[PDB]
Amino acid sequence: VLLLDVTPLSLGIETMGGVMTTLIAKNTTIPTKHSQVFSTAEDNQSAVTIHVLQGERKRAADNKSLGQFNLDGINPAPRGMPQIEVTFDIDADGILHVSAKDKNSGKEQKITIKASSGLNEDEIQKMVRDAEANAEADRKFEELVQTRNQGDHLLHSTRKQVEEAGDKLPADDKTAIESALTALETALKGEDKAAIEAKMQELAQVSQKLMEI
Amino acid sequence: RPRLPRPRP
Repeated sequence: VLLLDVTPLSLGIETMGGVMTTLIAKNTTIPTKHSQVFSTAEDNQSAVTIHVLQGERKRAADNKSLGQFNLDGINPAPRGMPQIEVTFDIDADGILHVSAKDKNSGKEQKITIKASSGLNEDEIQKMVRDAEANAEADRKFEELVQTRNQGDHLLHSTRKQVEEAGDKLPADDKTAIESALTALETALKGEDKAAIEAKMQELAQVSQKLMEI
Repeated sequence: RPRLPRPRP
């Protein structure tokens, strides 16, 4: 064949830290269908937002918003435990169906996005050029968000370890941990990946007695 | 006077 229908830009959803996670890559032939399992960002999260995006940028805010919906009734559980299956199905007429189902509760929500939605030919060309020109910066943003999320994992696992340790953890150790947690918290608001990792390293240095407990 | 970039080539 010398011609066929494609979806012209990547389609995905916003994930933790303001990043776009792709479900359907740009130039995929249509009809097409793809599913991916997601989980919750925070402990005890009972609702999630499915924000549908079109584009090639790593920052969710830089892509074209197609629509959004909420999925609630998720049993409050530790972060990473819920299994939220997100499906993107584009039919032969370019109609996009997005659904999200929580595997444990069976709760499901969906949206239909018309084929005419999104960016036009000139905006598609500008999106491709802008993604290309900002490739290094978008990579750096993605690396920062991963570090910010890992930074949060170390902050989360340390705090769980401290509460479990209780009275057994000495005062000198606990005070050094509390201050190092604050320094990490502050660096996380910044955009310097190395500064975050350094505050993570400083925390781990004062948590040696905590890891033993 | 702030300066403006040219359109992406």
